[PDB]
Amino acid sequence: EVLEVKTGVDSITEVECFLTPEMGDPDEHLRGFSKSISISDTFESDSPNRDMLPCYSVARIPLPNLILMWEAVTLKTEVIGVTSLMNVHSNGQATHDNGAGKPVQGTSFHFFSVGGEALELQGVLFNYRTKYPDGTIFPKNATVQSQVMNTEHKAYLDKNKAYPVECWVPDPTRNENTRYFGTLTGGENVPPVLHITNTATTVLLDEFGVGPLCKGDNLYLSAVDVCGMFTNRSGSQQWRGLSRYFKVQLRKRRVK
Amino acid sequence: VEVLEVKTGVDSITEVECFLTPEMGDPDEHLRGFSKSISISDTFESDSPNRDMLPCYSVARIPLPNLILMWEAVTLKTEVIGVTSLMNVHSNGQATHDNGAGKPVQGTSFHFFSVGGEALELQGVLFNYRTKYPDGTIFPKNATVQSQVMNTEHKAYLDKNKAYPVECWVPDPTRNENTRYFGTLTGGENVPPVLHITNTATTVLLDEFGVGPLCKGDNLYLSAVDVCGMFTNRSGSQQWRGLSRYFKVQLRKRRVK
Amino acid sequence: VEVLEVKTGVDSITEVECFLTPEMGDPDEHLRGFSKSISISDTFESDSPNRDMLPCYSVARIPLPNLILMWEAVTLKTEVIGVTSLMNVHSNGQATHDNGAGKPVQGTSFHFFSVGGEALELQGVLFNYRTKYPDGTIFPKNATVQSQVMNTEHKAYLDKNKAYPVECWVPDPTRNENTRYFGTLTGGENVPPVLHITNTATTVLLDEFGVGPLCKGDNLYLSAVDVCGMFTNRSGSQQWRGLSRYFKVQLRKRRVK
Amino acid sequence: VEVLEVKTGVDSITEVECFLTPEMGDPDEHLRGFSKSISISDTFESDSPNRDMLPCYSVARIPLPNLNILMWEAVTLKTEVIGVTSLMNVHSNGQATHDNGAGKPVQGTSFHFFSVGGEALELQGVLFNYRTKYPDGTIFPKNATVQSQVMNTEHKAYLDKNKAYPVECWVPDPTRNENTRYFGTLTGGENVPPVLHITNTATTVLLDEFGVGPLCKGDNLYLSAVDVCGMFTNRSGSQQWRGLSRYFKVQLRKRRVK
Amino acid sequence: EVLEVKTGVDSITEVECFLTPEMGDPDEHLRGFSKSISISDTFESDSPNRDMLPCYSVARIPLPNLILMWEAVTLKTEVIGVTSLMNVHSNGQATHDNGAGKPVQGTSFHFFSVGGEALELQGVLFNYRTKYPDGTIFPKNATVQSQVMNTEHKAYLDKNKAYPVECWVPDPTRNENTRYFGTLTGGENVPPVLHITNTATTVLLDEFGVGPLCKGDNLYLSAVDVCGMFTNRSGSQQWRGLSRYFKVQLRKRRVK
Ligand SMILES: CC(=O)N[C@H]1[C@H](O[C@@H]2[C@H](O[C@]3(C(=O)O)C[C@H](O)[C@@H](NC(C)=O)[C@H]([C@H](O)[C@H](O)CO)O3)[C@@H](O)[C@H](O[C@H]3[C@H](O)[C@@H](O)[C@H](O)O[C@@H]3CO)O[C@@H]2CO)O[C@H](CO)[C@H](O)[C@@H]1O
Ligand SMILES: CC(=O)N[C@H]1[C@H](O[C@@H]2[C@H](O[C@]3(C(=O)O)C[C@H](O)[C@@H](NC(C)=O)[C@H]([C@H](O)[C@H](O)CO)O3)[C@@H](O)[C@H](O[C@H]3[C@H](O)[C@@H](O)[C@H](O)O[C@@H]3CO)O[C@@H]2CO)O[C@H](CO)[C@H](O)[C@@H]1O
Ligand SMILES: CC(=O)N[C@H]1[C@H](O[C@@H]2[C@H](O[C@]3(C(=O)O)C[C@H](O)[C@@H](NC(C)=O)[C@H]([C@H](O)[C@H](O)CO)O3)[C@@H](O)[C@H](O[C@H]3[C@H](O)[C@@H](O)[C@H](O)O[C@@H]3CO)O[C@@H]2CO)O[C@H](CO)[C@H](O)[C@@H]1O
Ligand SMILES: [K+]
Ligand SMILES: [K+]
Repeated sequence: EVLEVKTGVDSITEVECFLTPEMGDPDEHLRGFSKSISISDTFESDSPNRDMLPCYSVARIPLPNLILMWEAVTLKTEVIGVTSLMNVHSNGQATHDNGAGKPVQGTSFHFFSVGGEALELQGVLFNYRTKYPDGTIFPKNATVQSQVMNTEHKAYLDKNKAYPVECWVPDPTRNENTRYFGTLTGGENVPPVLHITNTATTVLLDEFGVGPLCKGDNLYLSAVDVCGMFTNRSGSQQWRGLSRYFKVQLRKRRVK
Repeated sequence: VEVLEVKTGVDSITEVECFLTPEMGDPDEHLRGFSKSISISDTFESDSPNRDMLPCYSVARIPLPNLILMWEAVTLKTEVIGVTSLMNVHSNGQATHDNGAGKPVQGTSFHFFSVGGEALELQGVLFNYRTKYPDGTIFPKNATVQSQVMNTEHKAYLDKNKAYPVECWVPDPTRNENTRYFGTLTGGENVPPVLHITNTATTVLLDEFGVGPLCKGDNLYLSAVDVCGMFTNRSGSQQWRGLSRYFKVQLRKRRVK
Repeated sequence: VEVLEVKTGVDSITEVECFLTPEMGDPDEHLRGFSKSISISDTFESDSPNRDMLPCYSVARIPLPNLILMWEAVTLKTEVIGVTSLMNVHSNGQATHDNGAGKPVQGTSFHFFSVGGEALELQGVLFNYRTKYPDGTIFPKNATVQSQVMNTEHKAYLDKNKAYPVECWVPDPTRNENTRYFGTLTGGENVPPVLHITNTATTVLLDEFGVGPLCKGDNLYLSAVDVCGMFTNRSGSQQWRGLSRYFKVQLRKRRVK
Repeated sequence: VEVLEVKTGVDSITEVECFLTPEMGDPDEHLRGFSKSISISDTFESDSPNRDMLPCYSVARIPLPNLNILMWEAVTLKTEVIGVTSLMNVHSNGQATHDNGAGKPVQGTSFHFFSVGGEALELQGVLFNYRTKYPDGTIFPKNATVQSQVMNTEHKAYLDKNKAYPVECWVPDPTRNENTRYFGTLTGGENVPPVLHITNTATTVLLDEFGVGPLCKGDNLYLSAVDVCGMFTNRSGSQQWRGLSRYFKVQLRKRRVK
Repeated sequence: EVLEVKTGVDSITEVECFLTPEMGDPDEHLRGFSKSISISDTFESDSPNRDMLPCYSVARIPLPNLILMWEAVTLKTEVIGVTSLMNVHSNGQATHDNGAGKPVQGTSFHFFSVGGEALELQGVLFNYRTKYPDGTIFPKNATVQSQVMNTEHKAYLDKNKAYPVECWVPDPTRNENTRYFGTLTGGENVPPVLHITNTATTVLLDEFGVGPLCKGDNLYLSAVDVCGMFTNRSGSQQWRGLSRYFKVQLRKRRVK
């Protein structure tokens, strides 16, 4: 039972923050990057290393202590540091003799969500015989059915650099108290197209005029921004990610 | 059917929520969601695809609470489930270049869904009328050369799962008054998958007179195809890859004469 | 014609529903919907395409119930039929790479459709004015070098099937006041077909005064081209591939003076 | 000009309908609508294009019915590229895309542009290379300096002559052109696919934010266009710009001014 | 406190100008171009020369002297000289035997902002061990966190030919008194798509009907228009940039 919005200057608040990407971080110098990608010798023997697997990012932001609950109404968001992908001089692979370095490009996933509780995930596997590595949280008791839909694979995005992007998507059968948005663009030569502006707002209210309601006075923000792959001079390839800005406006709502 | 007023009251609305799994061919016990690798006939007349090489339409007939009243489908939420699985570029695929990652799934895609109060109605069109379609599939019969453009003999109902090959059949635009259907074919061998997910998008199913699909016999028919492209193995062989599709439909009771 | 009021009543509306088959050249009895394989001339002056290598505009003149009143075309639903046929990549096609699937139909496409109350009016434009067009086609006559940009002598009516080559003719934008036309040329050898289907989309045919095409002599004219791209067989030779188009047009009776 | 009321009555409106042919270079008597094959200089400083290799802006000055204070005001535009299907000729001395394949279609860099004004389009010069030597018979930025590569305000002109103003040297001057409406798109890159739409159902409104269209001085309407569709590649691999004509239909009304 | 707009003939003014691009200008003939791009031998040794680094452009425009403040209400903007990119004959690299020169293409960044004070920047680095050259203003005290987000890297776009595009982006946590817009399109074969028209206006008012308010009677305009790279006959590549036109309409606003 959602009742009226509380008004007055005291009745609104704002959360502003950035979520850093979690791409694998193969050493102390390579934050924002994965380990170079290797290919298994057989389909059955797919065994990716942990630092080769991008993961979902999540932040739980505490809100002013308040029945009233904070209701998330609007979102401004964007990728931070888009211009960094213009570095084409840092030991990349030349496009042709005497040319500049190939820029970051190829398969991308750009995703963000705002909820009054953890994002709910459903597991789907490209290859059910993939061995996922220690330190990740992955679909357990995988069967061949996991390659299309196995409803045993349910989880909460409740830990950082744990949930690999390739294993998990938002569960469309749940997430009633979250709003999520994502685009996968696959293909080795796909160009990054990244828009920035401080003039665009997303409205988080549902068709009944109600936004995510924050349980325990916590706001859940989640993101993935795999921008593509950086190709080294040797030809080896690493995922490259960027941080995402969130600004969320909230208001006090009475509930029964 | 004269369509009359909508019922109101708590008893008068219901919701259907489910997923349709893809039917890409499943050539062995480990390859659900994939087809057999594609081979090419030496002539048009010798084209004889194996069944497990042919993606088919998916369909589910969903029973509704028993009810003259009929359930009317009013809105749809839908999306492709598992889009991020296509980021697996390390599972014995074909390197894009020396020391590179594996080619991701790409190329010819067909993304399609329908919601109706009866089975989707189909019209057959053949790329090559001399293609010999395999046992266990339901395909256009008595094909002639006119079947390559339009033969009105090829009518059917999407009334069985794992049966109707995608490449032979399309929604019949001369029929389907009681269904709403939506699809996109993006052809070309290097086409990138572009797959959007969100829980904030709704499609309204009402027609221009405010009437949605009316569920004959209290059954709702959901249909889908989501061929996302092809996976390329190290050897260079290629297999179709598909994903499941989520459907959430809202229905209301409607009186008819 | 001064346009006056619309007639009302059950008897005042009618519908046309049909399909137009493509006319790609049909080089033999097995290849309806295809052109002859494409060959290239040695020089501009020796360009000499055979008839079965030239796609042509499709047209149907549909008689309407005999009626001063005139039938007025108000709305259109239209759709390319057989889009999924283009997923046959196993039928004598050139492999994309060693051990890969066959190439899908792709490259240059023209998708076009028109609805009118008289024949579509055409203007001739030639890529190369010295092209010798074949017997059995209707093509710009007395061509000059000016015909490569605009020669106002080249006027015609789309009044016959398998006759007017797509490459020679376009809708005349200086005329066609009693027709609504819509077309897209997408050029390039690797262009991917993007073909959308749905039964939920309507095009309104009314002009800015609220008047649709008015059907002279109680005839409705539908025209189409759907060259989807080229099919490449295993030898590398290429052929245009086209598909049928569905039309459904709603009409009403309009009084004129 | 204080703009006052619009005149009404059967006599108060008129239409202009015409087409502008492209001016691509026309290297011989058989190649109207094409440029000369494109060649490339051996050094940056020695860039020296032939006249017949340079596409130019097209312009028409259209006399309107005599008014005299009343002026013709341009209110709406329908426009269309004429002959889009000609680009389906892939059998006329083209380079085959692969062994036994069809000819490569026209593709690559394009510029599609049109304007409607009550006076000549005003141009600003910008040079890719200020040391480019532009040929006799063209009108081009004079006294070019290195600043001409980004913005040299000396390079002002009117589009007042055909086969004269090379497309690559000139753009509409956004600091002027208040009595003109202009629209254009450059799509660059050697494999760019032409995407050419045609319909007789699309109208562009020419009124500004105050409800005032271009006012035609001396009762003349100015139409300008460029439609470089891409390049045609012949059997030898050499490449020529290909252009097409553009249709204009403009509706005008009588407006009183003080 | 923002109060009423002033009316009357004299209560409005316009600013019209162009900002020239700053791509690096490696010699006296190459305004609008960068130095040819070279690639470091190792990731760690990335050290771009100054004239190889495009920078943000900025102009501070004095307004009629005026509490009342000038409020920016509308913008028209356009890239100037788009057709110059049709020069495919000036010692470029033929796309194939006997073919024309490859046009300007590949990675682009088109960006513009209008503010009543300097654009505020946040630093993000592709490679934190990049040695940025003397004469540029770059993120100082870089750590591996600077590859994703280091909140120490704050600056104002207060100088021309100084702030490298690849190091800096607008700071979404600040910039309340500016409206900014940008698009990064990455990839070496990306085609430039450049539209021009004098019929398009952007409204600069925020959700409360308030545009940027010009402190000290100064209007701040900023831009980047890296259109892509030109490829020379040898294969060497140089960034190519173009000027940007700005027209801004302002009105007088009373504030307390
Ligand atoms: C070419 C090669 O050996 N590749 C190994 C890789 O080895 C590391 C490094 O290679 C590169 C690469 O993959 O090309 C160099 C590149 O600049 C790096 N890029 C970035 C953005 O950091 C990447 C990257 O760090 C990794 O791919 C991340 O996974 O690495 C080699 O040049 C380096 O060679 C050293 C020799 O090992 C050493 O004996 C000799 O004395 O000195 C050279 C130079 O220091 O070794 C690096 C490994 O420590 O390593 C990855 C996974 O770790 C794979 O094994 C590649 O196959
Ligand atoms: C290269 C080849 O022989 N291809 C056959 C295919 O043979 C199977 C397998 O090949 C692959 C492939 O096509 O590259 C390996 C790949 O990882 C698999 N991918 C996935 C996602 O499962 C595919 C896939 O399973 C099939 O293409 C689905 O149709 O298969 C071969 O490497 C394997 O080789 C065996 C030899 O034949 C055998 O002599 C030797 O003793 O052992 C090796 C290793 O097992 O055989 C596989 C099964 O036959 O088979 C398909 C059947 O449609 C086609 O004939 C391909 O042309
Ligand atoms: C091929 C080469 O040496 N490249 C050097 C570059 O040398 C300069 C110039 O090369 C070019 C180039 O291809 O990079 C020619 C090109 O047309 C120029 N393009 C433009 C748009 O100006 C570019 C450009 O100016 C620079 O790349 C900017 O960074 O330069 C050479 O042709 C030229 O060679 C001279 C010899 O030095 C001289 O011994 C010989 O007798 O005469 C020739 C011709 O004058 O030298 C130019 C350097 O002054 O220089 C850049 C560094 O700026 C890099 O080192 C490239 O790798
Ligand atoms: K006319
Ligand atoms: K001005």
